[PDB]
Amino acid sequence: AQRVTFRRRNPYNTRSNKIKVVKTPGGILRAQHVKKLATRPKCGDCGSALQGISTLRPRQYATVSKTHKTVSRAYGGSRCANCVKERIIRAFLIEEQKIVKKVVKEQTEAAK
Amino acid sequence: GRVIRNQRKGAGSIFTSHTRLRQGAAKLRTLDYAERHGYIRGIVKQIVHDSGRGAPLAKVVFRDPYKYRLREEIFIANEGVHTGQFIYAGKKASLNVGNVLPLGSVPEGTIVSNVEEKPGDRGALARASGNYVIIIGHNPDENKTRVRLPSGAKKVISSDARGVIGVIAGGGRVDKPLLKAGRAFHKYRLKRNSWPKTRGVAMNPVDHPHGGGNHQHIGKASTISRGAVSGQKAGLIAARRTGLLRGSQKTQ
Amino acid sequence: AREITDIKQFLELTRRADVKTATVKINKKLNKAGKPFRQTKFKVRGSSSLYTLVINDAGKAKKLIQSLPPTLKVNRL
Amino acid sequence: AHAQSKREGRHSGYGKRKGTREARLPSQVVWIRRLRVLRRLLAKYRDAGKIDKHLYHVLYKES
Amino acid sequence: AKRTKKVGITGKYGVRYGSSLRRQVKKLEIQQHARYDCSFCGKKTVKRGAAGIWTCSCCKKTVAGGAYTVSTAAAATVRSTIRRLREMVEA
RNA sequence: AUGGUGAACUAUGCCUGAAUAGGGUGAAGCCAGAGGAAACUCUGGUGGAGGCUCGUAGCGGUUCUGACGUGCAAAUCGAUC
RNA sequence: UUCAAAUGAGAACUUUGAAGACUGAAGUGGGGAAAGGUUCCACGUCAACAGCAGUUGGACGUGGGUUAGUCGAUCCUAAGAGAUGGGGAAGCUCCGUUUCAAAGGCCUGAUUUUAUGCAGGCCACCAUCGAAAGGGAAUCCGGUUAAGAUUCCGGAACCUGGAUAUGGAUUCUUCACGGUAACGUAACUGAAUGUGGAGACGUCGGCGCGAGCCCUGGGAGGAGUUAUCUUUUCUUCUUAACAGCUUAUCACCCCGGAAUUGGUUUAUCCGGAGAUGGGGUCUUAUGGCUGGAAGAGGCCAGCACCUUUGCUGGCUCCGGUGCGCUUGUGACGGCCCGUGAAAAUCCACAGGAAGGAAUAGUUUUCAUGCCAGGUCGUACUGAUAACCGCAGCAGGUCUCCAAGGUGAACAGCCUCUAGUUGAUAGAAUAAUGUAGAUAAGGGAAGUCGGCAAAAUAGAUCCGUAACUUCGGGAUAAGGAUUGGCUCUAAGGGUCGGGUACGAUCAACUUAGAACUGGUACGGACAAGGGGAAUCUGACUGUCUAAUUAAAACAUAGCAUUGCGAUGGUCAGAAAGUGAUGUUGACGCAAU
Ligand SMILES: [Mg+2]
Ligand SMILES: [Mg+2]
Ligand SMILES: [Mg+2]
Ligand SMILES: [Mg+2]
Ligand SMILES: [Mg+2]
Ligand SMILES: [Mg+2]
Ligand SMILES: [Mg+2]
Ligand SMILES: [Mg+2]
Ligand SMILES: [Mg+2]
Ligand SMILES: [Mg+2]
Ligand SMILES: [Mg+2]
Ligand SMILES: [Mg+2]
Ligand SMILES: [Mg+2]
Ligand SMILES: [Mg+2]
Ligand SMILES: [Mg+2]
Ligand SMILES: [Mg+2]
Ligand SMILES: [Mg+2]
Ligand SMILES: [Mg+2]
Ligand SMILES: [Mg+2]
Ligand SMILES: [Mg+2]
Ligand SMILES: [Mg+2]
Ligand SMILES: [Mg+2]
Ligand SMILES: [Mg+2]
Ligand SMILES: [Mg+2]
Ligand SMILES: [Mg+2]
Ligand SMILES: [Mg+2]
Ligand SMILES: [Mg+2]
Ligand SMILES: [Mg+2]
Ligand SMILES: [Mg+2]
Ligand SMILES: [Mg+2]
Ligand SMILES: [Mg+2]
Ligand SMILES: [Mg+2]
Ligand SMILES: [Mg+2]
Ligand SMILES: [Mg+2]
Ligand SMILES: [Mg+2]
Ligand SMILES: [Mg+2]
Ligand SMILES: [Mg+2]
Ligand SMILES: [Mg+2]
Ligand SMILES: [Mg+2]
Ligand SMILES: [Mg+2]
Ligand SMILES: [Mg+2]
Ligand SMILES: [Mg+2]
Ligand SMILES: [Mg+2]
Ligand SMILES: [Mg+2]
Ligand SMILES: [Mg+2]
Ligand SMILES: [Mg+2]
Ligand SMILES: [Mg+2]
Ligand SMILES: [Mg+2]
Ligand SMILES: [Mg+2]
Ligand SMILES: [Mg+2]
Ligand SMILES: [Mg+2]
Ligand SMILES: [Mg+2]
Ligand SMILES: [Mg+2]
Ligand SMILES: [Mg+2]
Ligand SMILES: [Mg+2]
Ligand SMILES: [Mg+2]
Ligand SMILES: [Mg+2]
Ligand SMILES: [Mg+2]
Ligand SMILES: [Mg+2]
Ligand SMILES: [Mg+2]
Ligand SMILES: [Mg+2]
Ligand SMILES: [Mg+2]
Ligand SMILES: [Mg+2]
Ligand SMILES: [Mg+2]
Ligand SMILES: [Mg+2]
Ligand SMILES: [Mg+2]
Ligand SMILES: [Mg+2]
Ligand SMILES: [Mg+2]
Ligand SMILES: [Mg+2]
Ligand SMILES: [Mg+2]
Ligand SMILES: [Mg+2]
Ligand SMILES: [Mg+2]
Ligand SMILES: [Mg+2]
Ligand SMILES: [Mg+2]
Ligand SMILES: [Mg+2]
Ligand SMILES: [Mg+2]
Ligand SMILES: [Mg+2]
Ligand SMILES: [Mg+2]
Ligand SMILES: [Mg+2]
Ligand SMILES: [Mg+2]
Ligand SMILES: [Mg+2]
Ligand SMILES: [Mg+2]
Ligand SMILES: [Mg+2]
Ligand SMILES: [Mg+2]
Ligand SMILES: [Mg+2]
Ligand SMILES: [Mg+2]
Ligand SMILES: [Mg+2]
Ligand SMILES: [Mg+2]
Ligand SMILES: [Mg+2]
Ligand SMILES: [Mg+2]
Ligand SMILES: [Mg+2]
Ligand SMILES: [Mg+2]
Ligand SMILES: [Mg+2]
Ligand SMILES: [Mg+2]
Ligand SMILES: [Mg+2]
Ligand SMILES: [Mg+2]
Ligand SMILES: [Mg+2]
Ligand SMILES: [Mg+2]
Ligand SMILES: [Zn+2]
Repeated sequence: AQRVTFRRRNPYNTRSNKIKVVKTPGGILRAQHVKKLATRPKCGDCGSALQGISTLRPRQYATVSKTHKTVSRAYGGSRCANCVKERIIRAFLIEEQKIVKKVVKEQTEAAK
Repeated sequence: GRVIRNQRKGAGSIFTSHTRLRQGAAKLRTLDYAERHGYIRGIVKQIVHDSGRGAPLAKVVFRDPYKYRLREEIFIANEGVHTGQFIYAGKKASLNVGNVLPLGSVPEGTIVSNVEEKPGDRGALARASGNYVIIIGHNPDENKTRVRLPSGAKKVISSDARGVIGVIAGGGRVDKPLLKAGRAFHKYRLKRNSWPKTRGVAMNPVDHPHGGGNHQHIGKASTISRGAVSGQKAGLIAARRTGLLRGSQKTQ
Repeated sequence: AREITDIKQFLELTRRADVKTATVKINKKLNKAGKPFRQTKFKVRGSSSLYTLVINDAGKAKKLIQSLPPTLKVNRL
Repeated sequence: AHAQSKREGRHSGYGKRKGTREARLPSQVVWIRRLRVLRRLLAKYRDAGKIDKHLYHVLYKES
Repeated sequence: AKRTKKVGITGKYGVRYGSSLRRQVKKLEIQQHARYDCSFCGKKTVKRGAAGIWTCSCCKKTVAGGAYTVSTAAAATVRSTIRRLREMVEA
């Protein structure tokens, strides 16, 4: 039976005006307003929520120690490990085949 | 009598186009040093729906020859291009679906899209879902090249004028019936305010050359002269023939 | 806002510069399944948080209270 | 009182019914109960060793 | 248990719009909802979403294609033809 | 005729928000089964499609050519829809 | 609507008590947005006003009242609006908004005349206004007023800015270690520049979990009923922000190498691009335990006395259940010629300019500590009397919260909490009315016309034609059945079983069978008339506000026309002007 009013002056059901019913020490029901939910940061390469990283609404990230904003490998909070596995491999292999192209096409210039 | 519908469209009040959601203008790369002496690589990073367009756009990003940074162009995706694909743009680029080359650099019968009318105008011909142009010959001295646009019109342009190899994606979009009023409704909801359409013949005379009469009827020939005047030109403007097109069309 | 269990740490709080006042609460409480026992919560009002240390052992409790700084303004009950 | 006579089976004849058999209790609900239960019998039975994975796997898809 | 004799997915439209339009829709509908083979990873996990956009469930490559089918007859001949034309230019 | 004031009503577009008891129907996809020399045909489930449907709130305003017709009201009230 | 008291010259109408009803949580309840502007509250008080009255009032007189670092504004951008170099215009002014412009400010270095000149390099982003429902730094519980309260009081937090020391951490291997890994943590330098993320996004379906509500067992209290019956009926048993630890579907890692293919959702997806299995990593929605915090609040009892008003004791405990209800959120799935904003702002990473220790340095993204947080709104109404309709007008006017039974149900009907009981009154019951019902026998003979009215109706079962675009037509049509009470049978969960069964706890569905009554039983409420044809528009949709809803308009579908940009169609007095156009013939424009 105990019903309940908004607390701020805005009477409409907007995404910024979500409510939660709550039972106080007075033994009554009271509304509480509810901040929009935070979403998980995402990998810059592949796009999944990157693990190991806290999830807060954006400005709340400046009230939190830097460990909540990284893991400890190269490109910590930025890209997602598997994505960095790929980055390393390809980097290596390509820099390698650069050496291959150089010496192959070099020999062209000596027998043609 | 009153100003008729087709003259009102021109003040663009409720007739400007609904635009809030669009991706950006589709455009070739600026015709710079790279693209006109050699070629430059990019990667499509996304191919994506554009509100009220029929054909998907491809976001393709490139390095900046003159600054450390990325620069992202917005292309119209040619059928078959894909995320992760490499895109080559330049005079000395190779003939593959997705690359952008000057119509001078490609053999006759080449099939390209989003082609420029003048070099550098960053693409103007064949952009719509399915369309393309075909090179039907070159003429080296005074470097012009000749194409056939989707309309059937043959036209010649600079051989320096760029275009992108292949056809535009999303084809066939128009073989499927709209089926109900609602799907045209949503269709125009994301273009402009041009739907539905009252027949002038259902209006009163104040409203339209066709309006009024005790039965609905056009009352005079509906083929209007070129030299007609605003408020006059409704119906078949400048029509050189009329009636059901019996017999094969196709430009001779 | 803080609870505390290291009875050593606790003491060091109460001798911090910012700590002017304190308070000792006593509750009746019952043990395990059967009988009761005298719970005592030691609260130190720090500048930005209220530290409270619970001593279930009423024994530990007494000879704790006589450790309390002779200068701290303790609130009894 | 009444609730008792209900779960004693009373007051439930055709003359007391007003919503369709569906609305009173959804067909789907009936099914999902049943299907989940067969599904869950199979799991333990497999896990106990009472039945081998191959048999289970057929019973699964028969279920 | 065969549910419908011939309308198939087109049964949502009931009696409306007239058989022949429903016929024509049913075709492209079937075309457009279907699951396709992925050129790159090999699994048949390409589904549509907005016309001419075809994406892979796992492996996640997106290709531009026809409004209602991955590859379009024209696109394909055009692929064949560029192929041929390219061949001349280094041969 | 000349010069001015209106889109607080309403018409239409655009931007940003919010709203819609409970039922009936049972579309694709999927699973198991049956028949048949074959081609192929059937059955029971599962699922939950639609400018679908019964019907509130909503929005509308069909008939009574009902009330009222110096009104509650310069357009309302009731039933029915 | 009624009785009585109180008050007052005066009481159908004020106040209080009693009784009778009502609204029935889709409210006549509890709040707000627009709009009003003091109507709020108190004291006084009736000349006018409240179409009877008046001692009452939203009236009249005199006063009191609206407290913020956290609630809004303020900041940001949206459609759009609009200055500026310019270009038109006789001119009022019109066009353009980054446009044909020499369009500007930051980090510190340089100073030890001295205060800010120049020495590097960047950055070229080019006004501004535009949301009290969009984006967005941060506050809660208890108490308190005649009238304010997330604003005051108490207590306990948190954000931003500014100051900064103390402790810790780090360093002789200078800029931390640990883990095979996913990743861990109390910390663990980082300029220009670049990049990535968050902000940030449709809709509907079922399935999973949360919260509050609903139902309910034991116990401890108070209340009601008790001729008789009821271990009964009703009611209290509560826990905020914030903080520590813990907590998760998803995802990811290591071991491993799969056909007899396995795993698996209600919904058929997944695996040699590494499944099933076993082990681990992660997000902290959400929940749990503790701190906040029992000292609060709730419920009682026992003393006290004109008094402020106390004072003293207790108890405030342990459980259960689910296709419940509302809302929240997840992993999925359907749909699209529809694919469902922006900017401010915050963080991260790549980079390595630079700076920095052993006789002692570097560190404020770890803890603790210090100072500060302006300006305006804040009362009340939000409507059958505080707004708009000349008015206290049966009209109109955006929204949130939402109990019990019956029942499919937010329906109707009855009830709890709250709130009303307002609306001139008395006596009679003629005609004629308005609104609500009934009628023998006949049954549309009435009438332009079955207008009005009557009939039908739920659910379960059975049965169902022409014709068809095979989807329908269809609840076609036509039928039986239905209460009460007493039984029967089927449908589940959870545990231990060497490497067949046992035991217990908790649910209304469905079908069968007895008995039973003035043959009644969807018992009120609720709730389709059906059929055969002609005309006509395919359909859903649209309009003449206030005499026309239709066959009129629209629509998909069909067909015709114009146009490749130096363009088609259209705007403008003109123009370095404008719509289509973030466009390009699968397009735009016109029939
Ligand atoms: Mg409020
Ligand atoms: Mg971390
Ligand atoms: Mg963490
Ligand atoms: Mg525009
Ligand atoms: Mg329109
Ligand atoms: Mg028309
Ligand atoms: Mg037309
Ligand atoms: Mg007309
Ligand atoms: Mg005319
Ligand atoms: Mg004419
Ligand atoms: Mg005419
Ligand atoms: Mg005609
Ligand atoms: Mg079903
Ligand atoms: Mg279920
Ligand atoms: Mg189970
Ligand atoms: Mg299977
Ligand atoms: Mg308006
Ligand atoms: Mg919503
Ligand atoms: Mg519904
Ligand atoms: Mg029904
Ligand atoms: Mg429905
Ligand atoms: Mg066989
Ligand atoms: Mg449905
Ligand atoms: Mg409908
Ligand atoms: Mg309907
Ligand atoms: Mg109904
Ligand atoms: Mg209505
Ligand atoms: Mg309507
Ligand atoms: Mg009418
Ligand atoms: Mg009416
Ligand atoms: Mg009348
Ligand atoms: Mg009269
Ligand atoms: Mg109705
Ligand atoms: Mg009275
Ligand atoms: Mg009632
Ligand atoms: Mg109701
Ligand atoms: Mg009232
Ligand atoms: Mg109020
Ligand atoms: Mg007012
Ligand atoms: Mg008052
Ligand atoms: Mg008087
Ligand atoms: Mg008055
Ligand atoms: Mg009077
Ligand atoms: Mg008087
Ligand atoms: Mg006054
Ligand atoms: Mg005053
Ligand atoms: Mg705020
Ligand atoms: Mg300000
Ligand atoms: Mg201007
Ligand atoms: Mg502003
Ligand atoms: Mg705002
Ligand atoms: Mg806002
Ligand atoms: Mg309070
Ligand atoms: Mg006060
Ligand atoms: Mg108040
Ligand atoms: Mg305070
Ligand atoms: Mg304090
Ligand atoms: Mg600070
Ligand atoms: Mg360490
Ligand atoms: Mg950025
Ligand atoms: Mg982003
Ligand atoms: Mg938004
Ligand atoms: Mg209760
Ligand atoms: Mg909070
Ligand atoms: Mg595991
Ligand atoms: Mg391990
Ligand atoms: Mg809701
Ligand atoms: Mg999407
Ligand atoms: Mg981040
Ligand atoms: Mg240097
Ligand atoms: Mg700090
Ligand atoms: Mg200032
Ligand atoms: Mg208020
Ligand atoms: Mg009022
Ligand atoms: Mg006036
Ligand atoms: Mg009124
Ligand atoms: Mg009230
Ligand atoms: Mg009256
Ligand atoms: Mg009378
Ligand atoms: Mg009769
Ligand atoms: Mg008869
Ligand atoms: Mg007759
Ligand atoms: Mg007859
Ligand atoms: Mg007659
Ligand atoms: Mg007639
Ligand atoms: Mg006649
Ligand atoms: Mg009738
Ligand atoms: Mg009768
Ligand atoms: Mg029929
Ligand atoms: Mg019976
Ligand atoms: Mg049983
Ligand atoms: Mg019609
Ligand atoms: Mg209609
Ligand atoms: Mg009319
Ligand atoms: Mg008129
Ligand atoms: Mg109508
Ligand atoms: Mg036709
Ligand atoms: Mg000029
Ligand atoms: Zn793939």
